[PDB]
Amino acid sequence: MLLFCPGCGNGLIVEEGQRCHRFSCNTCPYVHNITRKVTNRKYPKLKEVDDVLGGA
Amino acid sequence: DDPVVQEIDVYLAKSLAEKLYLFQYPVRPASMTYDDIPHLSAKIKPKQQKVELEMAIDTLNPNYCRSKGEQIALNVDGACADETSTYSSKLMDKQTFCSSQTTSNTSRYAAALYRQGELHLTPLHGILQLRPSFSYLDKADAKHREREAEQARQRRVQSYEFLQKKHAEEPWVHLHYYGLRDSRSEHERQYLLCPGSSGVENTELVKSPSEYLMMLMPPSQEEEKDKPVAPSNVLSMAQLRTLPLADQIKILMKNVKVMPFANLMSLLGPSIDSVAVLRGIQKVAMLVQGNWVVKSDILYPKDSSSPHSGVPAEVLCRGRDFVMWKFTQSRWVVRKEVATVTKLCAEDVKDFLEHMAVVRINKGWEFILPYDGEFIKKHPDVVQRQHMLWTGIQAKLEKV
Amino acid sequence: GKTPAEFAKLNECPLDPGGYFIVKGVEKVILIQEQLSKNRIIVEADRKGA
Ligand SMILES: [Zn+2]
Repeated sequence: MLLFCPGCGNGLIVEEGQRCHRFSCNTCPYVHNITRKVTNRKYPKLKEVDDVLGGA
Repeated sequence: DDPVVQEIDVYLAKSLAEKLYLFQYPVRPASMTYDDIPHLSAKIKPKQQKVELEMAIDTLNPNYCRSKGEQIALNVDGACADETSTYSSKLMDKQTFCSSQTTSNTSRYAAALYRQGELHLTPLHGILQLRPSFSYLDKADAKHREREAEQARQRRVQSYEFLQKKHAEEPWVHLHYYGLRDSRSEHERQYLLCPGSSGVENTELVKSPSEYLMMLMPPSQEEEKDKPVAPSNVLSMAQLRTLPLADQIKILMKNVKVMPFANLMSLLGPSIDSVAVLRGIQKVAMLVQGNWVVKSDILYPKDSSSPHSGVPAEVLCRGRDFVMWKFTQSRWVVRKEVATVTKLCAEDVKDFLEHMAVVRINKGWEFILPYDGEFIKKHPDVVQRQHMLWTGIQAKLEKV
Repeated sequence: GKTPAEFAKLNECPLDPGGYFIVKGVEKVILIQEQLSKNRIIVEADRKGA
């Protein structure tokens, strides 16, 4: 997941927010302040069935 | 299935042709626009049209790190010098955008406005992309670096510097910005609504589809490498383009040895002059057993010689003429001895037997096809005229 | 463009393939060469797998 600055179009980066943590642009003063809880979903793959059932 | 629905008319407006320009922001998704943003200055370089903007941005707002704004403001300009200051205030209250030209020819592109029952069209005088300027870092770097701190001929015609001088020769023309919310927009938008009736026959658009095709996709070559007299192998079913008819039959009759005329007009076209081609066929063919046969004298040019890889000999057409005479007098050549009848050898004569005839066992050759209905055409003088020809050639060969 | 009957006068043979050269008196052929195509992108895996 990548996120871009509306101010300058460049990718946004998280920083040590003063009260709440923060996305900030590396160059322009545009900033974004974390309000909500947020996650991204991976869902990795699992082992196949043949040798997981084979032989009990 | 017929054009049964939505038969909307079309209109064209020239009032804004030189004024229309198309601007887009690839970085700006369509879900919001810049209506709320005052553009504080606008500029154009009309010669080699290219555009620059300047606009304001809010600073008090929480998505603005005013501390960062101040810290970088002290850097992009001279910290306390402001020789060429881009922001008199110590905060980034403004931004600027640049533009990029999209094509060298806008003629094939036009703007279109849809209205119920009518479409209005107008060309575009230019299309430029738009870029957010990142140059403030560049001048911060320049500030830090400066704080830290006749003639011979050339082959530099393709220089960057030369085209930048050409670009710099044009000073920047400035404009006053007015947003889409201004009544100015509608006050001018009406100009594209061109006057006119609902529909009138166009002065243009007259050319036919075949004509439209030819000038749409013209020949890449304007002059042909060789003539249609067939200096090289050439089409036969696609009739020769401009060749005179008398020479067209000559071309056709060099291929096939004998041919009844009744199938020709399929090749030269039904519109062929029947009387003229009958006048021309006598020049190249002579009739035997109801069929027009190629003249030897045009089959062998004068300077010919025994072609086949056998006994060399000059252009002795007399013998081939004699076998034609045998076909004329008799029904068919039942006898082999026709070679020695005119004191020729086997190879000398065999090839012309296979020009028209086919073998029967121990009983010689007969034509491949029978006498056809040439008598259906009324010109009995032809058989007599050939008769005088047969008589003359007979008188010659009787000297043997 | 010659005819087989007048090949004999040049001492040449009607069937000879042609298409070769004569240099210093020894007949020589320029063999057809095979090249790989150019200006065409291709992706591949190195010996290391990358
Ligand atoms: Zn940014």
